[PDB]
Amino acid sequence: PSYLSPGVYVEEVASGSRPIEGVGTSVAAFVGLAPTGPLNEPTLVTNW
Amino acid sequence: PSYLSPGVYVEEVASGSRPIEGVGTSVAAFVGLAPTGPLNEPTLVTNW
Repeated sequence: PSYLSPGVYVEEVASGSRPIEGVGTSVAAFVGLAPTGPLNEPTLVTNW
Repeated sequence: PSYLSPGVYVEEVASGSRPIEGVGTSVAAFVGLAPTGPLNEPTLVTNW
């Protein structure tokens, strides 16, 4: 950092812990034909 | 030094420490056109 004037400076050192988390692997995409509904749009469903 | 008369002489030896300090590198100069104000003068601004 740059110090040019008297005073009190508070800085945070980046040294620490940065945990890495997993990802969800339970999503599937089905392509098919249906009688009625949105066309060419990847709709999201979570219950019948 | 020159010693010619009796007495007490106090001298300082230059041997010591002479620290070197840094410089501030957070100054920018903008050249442009403005509606009104001083003309051809490098004004100093530090707040809107």
